[PDB]
Amino acid sequence: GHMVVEYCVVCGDKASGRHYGAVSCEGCKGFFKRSVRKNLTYSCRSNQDCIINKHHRNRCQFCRLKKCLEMGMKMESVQS
Amino acid sequence: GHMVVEYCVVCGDKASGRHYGAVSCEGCKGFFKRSVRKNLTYSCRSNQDCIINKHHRNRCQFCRLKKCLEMGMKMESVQS
Ligand SMILES: [Zn+2]
Ligand SMILES: [Zn+2]
Ligand SMILES: [Zn+2]
Ligand SMILES: [Zn+2]
Repeated sequence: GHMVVEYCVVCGDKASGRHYGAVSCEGCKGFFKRSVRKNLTYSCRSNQDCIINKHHRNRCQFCRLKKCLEMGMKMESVQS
Repeated sequence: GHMVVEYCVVCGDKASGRHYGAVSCEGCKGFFKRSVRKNLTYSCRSNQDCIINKHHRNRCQFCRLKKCLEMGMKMESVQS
């Protein structure tokens, strides 16, 4: 038999569960909820190609939100 | 000024346009059309709570069709 050990699709921290249609950590869930609810717009200081990992997840909020969307987190699942 | 860069509401792939009342990729448009036209019924092997992302979009057809409907894709907009 086997355990499936899920990693956050956005940053690679261990996930806490399924949040808005993506397997994610609490930090990325909270970041996504806040970005969607508050209609936050961000800009990447570089080439919109930043690395997102658990080290400094929030160094580039633009690229972190992009990765949420590319990894299938659903803005429309955030109740408002 | 800014660009709005739409993601498929069902899987998070880049959308190709508005199809049957939802911003969706070609794969999810085709899946929805076929599901509605052919009156396809599916069953989820798990707890009707599967993740839908671009990685293995069709791993759970039940959950993919549910997400199409939850995200506002309209069966009634599929011509017969
Ligand atoms: Zn994370
Ligand atoms: Zn960036
Ligand atoms: Zn799609
Ligand atoms: Zn399923």
